[PDB]
Amino acid sequence: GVYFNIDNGFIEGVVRGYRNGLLSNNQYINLTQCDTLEDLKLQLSSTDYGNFLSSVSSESLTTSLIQEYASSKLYHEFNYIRDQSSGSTRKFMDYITYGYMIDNVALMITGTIHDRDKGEILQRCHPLGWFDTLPTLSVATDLESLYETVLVDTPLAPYNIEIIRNKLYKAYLEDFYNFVTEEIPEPAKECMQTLLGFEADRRSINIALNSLLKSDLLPNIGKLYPLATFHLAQAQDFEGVRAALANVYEYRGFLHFYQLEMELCRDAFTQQFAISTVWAWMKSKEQEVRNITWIAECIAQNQRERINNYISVY
Amino acid sequence: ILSSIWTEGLLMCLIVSALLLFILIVALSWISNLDITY
Amino acid sequence: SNIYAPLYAPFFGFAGCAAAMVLSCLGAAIGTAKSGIGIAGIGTFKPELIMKSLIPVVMSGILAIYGLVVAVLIAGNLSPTEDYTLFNGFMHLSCGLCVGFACLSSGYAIGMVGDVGVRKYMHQPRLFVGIVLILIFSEVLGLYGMIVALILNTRG
Amino acid sequence: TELCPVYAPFFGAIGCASAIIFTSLGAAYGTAKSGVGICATCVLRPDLLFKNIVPVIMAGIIAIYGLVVSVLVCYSLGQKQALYTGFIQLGAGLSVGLSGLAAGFAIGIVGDAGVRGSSQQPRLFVGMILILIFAEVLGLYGLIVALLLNSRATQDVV
Amino acid sequence: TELCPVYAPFFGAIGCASAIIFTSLGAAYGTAKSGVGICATCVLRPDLLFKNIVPVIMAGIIAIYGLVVSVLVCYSLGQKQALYTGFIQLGAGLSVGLSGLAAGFAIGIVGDAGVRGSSQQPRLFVGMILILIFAEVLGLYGLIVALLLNSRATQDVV
Amino acid sequence: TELCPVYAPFFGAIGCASAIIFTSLGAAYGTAKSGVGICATCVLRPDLLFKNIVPVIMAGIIAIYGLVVSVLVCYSLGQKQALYTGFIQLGAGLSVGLSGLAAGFAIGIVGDAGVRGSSQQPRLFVGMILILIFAEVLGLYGLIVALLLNSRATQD
Amino acid sequence: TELCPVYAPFFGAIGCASAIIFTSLGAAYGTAKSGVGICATCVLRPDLLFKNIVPVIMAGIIAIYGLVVSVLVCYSLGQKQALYTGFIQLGAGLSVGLSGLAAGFAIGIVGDAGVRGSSQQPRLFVGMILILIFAEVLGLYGLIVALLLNSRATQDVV
Amino acid sequence: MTELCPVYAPFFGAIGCASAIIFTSLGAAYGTAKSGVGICATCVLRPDLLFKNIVPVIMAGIIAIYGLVVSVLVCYSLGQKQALYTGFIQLGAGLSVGLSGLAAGFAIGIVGDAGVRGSSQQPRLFVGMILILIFAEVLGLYGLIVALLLNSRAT
Amino acid sequence: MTLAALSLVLNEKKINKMKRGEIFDMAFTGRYIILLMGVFSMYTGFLYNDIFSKTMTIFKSGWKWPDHWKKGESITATSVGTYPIGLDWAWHGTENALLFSNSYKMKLSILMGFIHMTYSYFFSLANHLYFNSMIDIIGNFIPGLLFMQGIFGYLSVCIVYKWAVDWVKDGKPAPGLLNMLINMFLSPGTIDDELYPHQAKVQVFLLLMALVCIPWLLLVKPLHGDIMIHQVIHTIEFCLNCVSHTASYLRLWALSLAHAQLSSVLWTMTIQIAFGFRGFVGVFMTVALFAMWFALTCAVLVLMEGTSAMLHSLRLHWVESMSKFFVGEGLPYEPFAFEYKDMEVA
Amino acid sequence: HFLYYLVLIVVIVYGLYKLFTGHGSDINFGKFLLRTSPYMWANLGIALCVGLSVVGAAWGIFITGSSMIGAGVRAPRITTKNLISIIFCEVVAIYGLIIAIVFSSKLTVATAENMYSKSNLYTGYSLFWAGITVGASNLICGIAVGITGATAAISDAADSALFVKILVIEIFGSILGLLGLIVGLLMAGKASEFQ
Amino acid sequence: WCCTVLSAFGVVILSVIAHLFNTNHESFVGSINDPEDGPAVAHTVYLAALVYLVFFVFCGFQV
Repeated sequence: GVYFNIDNGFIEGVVRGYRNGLLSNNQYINLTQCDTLEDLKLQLSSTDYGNFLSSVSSESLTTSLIQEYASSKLYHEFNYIRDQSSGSTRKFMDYITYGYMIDNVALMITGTIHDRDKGEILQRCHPLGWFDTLPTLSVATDLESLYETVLVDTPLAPYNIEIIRNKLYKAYLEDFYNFVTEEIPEPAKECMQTLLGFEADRRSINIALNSLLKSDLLPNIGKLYPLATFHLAQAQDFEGVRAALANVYEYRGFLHFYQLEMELCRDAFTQQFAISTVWAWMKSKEQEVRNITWIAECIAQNQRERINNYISVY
Repeated sequence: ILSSIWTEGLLMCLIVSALLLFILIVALSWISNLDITY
Repeated sequence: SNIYAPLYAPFFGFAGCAAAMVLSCLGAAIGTAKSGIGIAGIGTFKPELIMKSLIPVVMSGILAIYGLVVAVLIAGNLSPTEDYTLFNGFMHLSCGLCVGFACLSSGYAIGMVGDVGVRKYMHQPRLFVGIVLILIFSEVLGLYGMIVALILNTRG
Repeated sequence: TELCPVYAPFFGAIGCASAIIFTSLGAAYGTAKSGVGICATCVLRPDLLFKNIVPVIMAGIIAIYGLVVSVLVCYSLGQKQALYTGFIQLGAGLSVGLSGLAAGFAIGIVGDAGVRGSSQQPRLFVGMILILIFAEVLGLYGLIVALLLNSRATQDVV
Repeated sequence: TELCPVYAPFFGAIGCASAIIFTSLGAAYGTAKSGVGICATCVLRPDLLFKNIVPVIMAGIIAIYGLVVSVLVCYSLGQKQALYTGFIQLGAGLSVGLSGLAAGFAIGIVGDAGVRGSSQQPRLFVGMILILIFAEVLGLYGLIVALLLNSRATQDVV
Repeated sequence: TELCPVYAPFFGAIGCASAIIFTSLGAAYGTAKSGVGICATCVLRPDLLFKNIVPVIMAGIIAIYGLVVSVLVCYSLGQKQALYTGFIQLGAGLSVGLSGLAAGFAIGIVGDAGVRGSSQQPRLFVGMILILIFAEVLGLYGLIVALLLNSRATQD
Repeated sequence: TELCPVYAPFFGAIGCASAIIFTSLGAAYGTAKSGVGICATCVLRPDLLFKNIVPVIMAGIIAIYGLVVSVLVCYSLGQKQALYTGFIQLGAGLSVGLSGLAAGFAIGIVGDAGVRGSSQQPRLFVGMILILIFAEVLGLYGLIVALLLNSRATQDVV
Repeated sequence: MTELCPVYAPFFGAIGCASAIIFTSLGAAYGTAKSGVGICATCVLRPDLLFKNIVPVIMAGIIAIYGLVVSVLVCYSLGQKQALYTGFIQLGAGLSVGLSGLAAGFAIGIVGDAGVRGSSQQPRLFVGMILILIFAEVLGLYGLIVALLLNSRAT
Repeated sequence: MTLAALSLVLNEKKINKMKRGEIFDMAFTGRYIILLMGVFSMYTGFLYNDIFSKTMTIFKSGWKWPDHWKKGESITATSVGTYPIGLDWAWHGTENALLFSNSYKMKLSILMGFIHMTYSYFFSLANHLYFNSMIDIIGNFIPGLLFMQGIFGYLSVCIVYKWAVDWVKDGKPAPGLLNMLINMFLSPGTIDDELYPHQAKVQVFLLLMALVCIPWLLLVKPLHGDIMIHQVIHTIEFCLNCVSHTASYLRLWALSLAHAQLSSVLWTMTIQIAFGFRGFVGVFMTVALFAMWFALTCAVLVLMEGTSAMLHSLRLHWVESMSKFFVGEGLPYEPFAFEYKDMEVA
Repeated sequence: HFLYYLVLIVVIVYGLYKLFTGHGSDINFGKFLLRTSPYMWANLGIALCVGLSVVGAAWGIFITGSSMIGAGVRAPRITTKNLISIIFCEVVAIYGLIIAIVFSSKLTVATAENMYSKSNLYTGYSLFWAGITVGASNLICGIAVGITGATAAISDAADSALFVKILVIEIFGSILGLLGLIVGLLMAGKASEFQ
Repeated sequence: WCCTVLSAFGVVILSVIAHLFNTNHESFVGSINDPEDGPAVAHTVYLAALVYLVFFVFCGFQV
């Protein structure tokens, strides 16, 4: 790891400085005792968020507003790191956003197939995956038409609505699996094969869990590709997938997906000359912008029973 | 006499011009990295 | 004078204490730096375990002292004013290759053990005697190269 | 002379150095791969003090195959020796080092990938060490040749 | 002399060493490659042991193919040997070496794949061993030309 | 002498060894890439295993293409051979080896596709086998210029 | 003499060997690449089984382009060659080989794409082989200069 | 000519003069190119820091000036009939400011690119930037000191 | 640099309110740290015998060149005296002008760095005696004072002793300090050639005292838990940094050589080309290559070269002086006050 | 990558060409080491002493400097507290500078006779390999202190839990550099000047 | 302003150079690479001194 700090030294030093802004398990105990959104704003400014709500009023402080200012503060940091990267890392951070724009073309089709507005639907769309053709999504509702018309110029071009979603997403995750084993060096090889495999795991389990052929729409890059793909392909009931998921020692008893993700993410920061840190920060800060939102929904309406479901390993 | 074509002066001029070509080619590789990755 | 002691013979003796020092401190650096990568992902904040988590770096500094003793012991046989044969120039070159690549092997092996192993006998203090016994076999590759060096020093 | 030149201990010194460099590159490859593999998923069930050290102590048997031949070709070295002595202890250094390089190459790959599956069932210990001594006899085959070449570096050498 | 020079045992020593070095590197790619596959299987391995060790025991034979010729070349290795002898016993060691290396490349990549289907279907063993015999007679074709080069290495030398 | 130097059996020795080694490097890659596709497909059709050794058999017969010339160049090596008959003996060995090695690669790459495809149509077996024969007569093209070249060797 | 030395056959031997080796390598790439796409072609339409045989046999004439040259170079080899007929012997066959290597690269890389889309159009019986007849005469251009060199090889040597 | 002064003896001197300026200018180029891409990405939105953040390319240019001095100093000691003693001290001064000024110009490039992207998100890093930057600069000056000291032994 | 800071000091009242730019508040809040630089560097450039690239010929030289010589012969001057204030101007243009200046500057770097290391180090005794901590004096100061004074003080008093012994009328060989240092620790006896009588029986005594101190430094503080570790990482930090700091005062020599010598080439490539007996071409040449000299000189030497020198005089204070006496950190004063805060911060 | 296996065929062919034709004693590295000028080796050991020392010193500086500038974007106090990690990267270049000053003093002009004698070849080889020993040991210690001082920068983001242990392995890399210094001072300890 | 201060330095620096050539000073015309005939190279920078005095008094009217 003597060549990493050439192009990725300032990059990793600032990403490792962003994971100290991940507010810890003591930083939620004092943050779950507010009962008003103003008070939460008052003591969220002491963190490394650092008074990001200094421009909004206090009378009109919506629950969503905190969800989108904290995510805008996430996403400006992401494309702050992204436009400072070399050709082995600018691609890797683009391949992070390629799985986001699949969830954006999956939502633009299922929003434009029904009677809905472009502007209102566009607001919900995730802004890291955003190509210039994505605001259209209205030339045709046919799946075949979209590829030639609108997806031909995208970087989704080498890759019914959920059927073409998993058809894009499996070929994406296969192409993202054999990229991180080709051009990314040794301390992030074992990371971007295991962490990525986990993402293939909890998507392939959600295939059979949402289906209750299926062998072509399931990604095969993880630990369930050789053995559990055939057992999970012919599972028609919940007990068939419950018996098929017992073969893996790391997934037995789970059928708890994000808790296993965050525990697999806290070991990703244990390496310190790897580029798996920026994925661990992205999924950790995207975790703690839905932890803050889960707390602020229990504060906006008084739901004091189910607050302690936030999950922080860092 | 070492030899008549590969004399010791040609060799010591060709080693200090192969070492300087080695630390030229690796330095051009480093500069080339900017072009390849930006 | 001697056919057996030509004037280029200290080139292979200084190439010996060069290869005995640069290679040994290369392996020492790999072991210390690579296990210090594994130390830098831990939190103890207590006494008597700081002095326990520093085993791979005080075991890697012995690899540089293994190279130190050999390089200072075959540069004490080198002087411009006495008989220095080609034979012990070849033996001192082989002493430098033996210690240099054995301490390079020990440093690579204790760096690849000590980067994950320090994260195993910390916050799980029940397999400490297995990880250290791995590091003893992982160190003594260089002590093997030092023993065959010290035979070749007193043999030539 | 012609049979015993001045540069004749170059091949002997190279052979002696060669056994340690190659043998210890392979013993470090065996030790480095086995240790990481043994401790990747076995953080649970803390009753595994002496669970899998048998690839590590057998790459140390590899490295003492290099040390035995290295001391024994260091005894045959001398200022006035033949090219034949230097040649066949270069071959007796190359065979041990290269063969035990391959031996520790085999030990490393087997150990690193075969210790992950053990964590679920401790019945792998019967068949692991059976296929893990076939890799070690590759080094003992290297030492047999070296120790038998070394038995001819004095028989009628002039 | 001119038929038996002083560098004549250099080819023989490298040749004798090469058989052990090259054959072991094949037997180590046969052992390490096949070995990971056997270790990975655990639910049927203790039920169906002594039928997944046939790649690593066939690969091991390649090593003793190089040992039985490297001992056989080391008997004819001498100080005043002819250069023809050193030439065709470097040719013996290179033939048995790089063909045992080819036969270890075959058994290593053939054998690991076979275990994978052996865990899914027990009627793959007869289709695996038949391929893994053609991958081992390939090493024996190098042996029955190395021992034939060695049968005339001291026939009518001067 | 001049026409028959002492270093002339190096060429013949290299040729005898190269022919066996190069050809069985190609027969290794032929049984490698085919047999890795054979045992991965017989779990669905265990009755059609005996019609999937035909990529392996062809590779095993180019390995005796390499042996039947390497046993026949060994028959005329000699202490004192001419330099012409050392030159063509590597000529013959290289011709059967590097051509045979290519033949092996062709059988292996073509064979792997055929065995995997064979699970869908039993009529494909006659088409795939025919292409392989063409890619194995390349090995016999190397054997014709191995045997014919070898035959002249000892005319002067 | 200096015009007809003792190392003159080696260039000629390389020429004879090169024609067989380089052309076969080109042909093997022209056969393996062209027929690697059979599984896709016959899993949908098995009627196009008799179209993949054309780029295979067009490389088969590429292989006997080098087999004719190497058996005509072999008839002009001799112990007491001139040095001049060694260089033409090397040139004849160096060219047939490395140009049949380019013609086998071209045939095996356009017969792949010509059969990967042939299932969607039955009217490509001429347009594929019209590209093939230009890519296959790239080796015939090597042959008709390997036979003009071989006509000049032993014409006026002394 | 004679044994002390052969004809290939000013090859070392000529190569040394060339080496002193080509290797420092390659390192000063890499320093300028990575700092200039850090500046011309930094001051797109923060244009009032345009004179503080330019000190990596000034400091990388000082490596070029150091290289230039060695080339001029040893070209003053070149000559047709020069001894081979002074040939290798001109080649030692050549590649001792050479391969040290390229590594020092590289390290000004990486530290200066990290600094001018870092001293704009927080301006308190500007004092920490240059003190690291000076260290990566005087390594080229340490190369220059050896060259001056070694050129002081010509004739 | 005096005229660059003097202008600011002269009318500081009317710069006290101005636009206050980014590199103009930094150049104004240190207007006295720039004035006192250019006055100390005017005294130093008078001791270096240094106007812009040349020498001041204002005292009688102590080097007298001989009577008669031929045009183009090497000439060796004879010392007839010592120059009163500074370097002789007889060292200007000579072929070995670097073999004297480098040795003098490099020993000046050692002497002026050791004195700054011990004046700074004495502050530690100045505040282990104020805080009433007699344990830290006998446990840290005196074991570190004996070791520092012996290892490097012994070096520092031998520059001055070799400078105070005439090694050419005594008939004795002039020693080598660098050689003497490396055989105090490696084969402690066996002097190549001695420096003062009864040397080895004290040159190994210094080593014995330093070696006794290394156990003392570490053992005394815990024995009078956590302070055993805190002391054992303080002794090995103290021992291998005194051998690092004394070698890191050579930057003063390196940056002074890389300023004097570099300027001496910047004179030659612009001004000294433009001299010649030419009427119409020259009076344009030595004006254009003067504005190519003064602009370049201010740009390179006063700004870039000068900033480089002020960041090592900032580095000598941050790590070679404040290591020894500047223990710990404290919370700053920062009282609750009223400031006329800007509206621009929004 | 192909040119490595093309200049290895040439070395095999030219070796067996000299060896088979009885002239294998023409490729003699001894007469090469004995007809070659000692000022080559001595000043390609001085210039490659300070050369590879600076190359490792700068290699350490841009590793831990570009780490703690990135780590100082949020915690700016690290760059004036973890500047001890860039001291020992730069004392590497000081250790290659001291060797240069000491080595230079052994670099004097030799006479026409007494030029290729025993002591001149000795001190040529001695300053060559000692300048490589202290140049490449300082190259490795500069890389090592850089990659372990860069883990001191992203661990001083955490307050005080690890820096007291990290420093110990920071100065363990300094000790290796010093031990490399005192080997090159003993390799050329008995080497004399050119006489 | 830039040419005023540049000519104010110019007049002072150039004239004292003309006086250190007109008096045949040892640090300027004492080498073998010297500008020979010091009182002839002196008038080049007497005229160069007063042409900066022209730029000084010409640019001193716009102040």
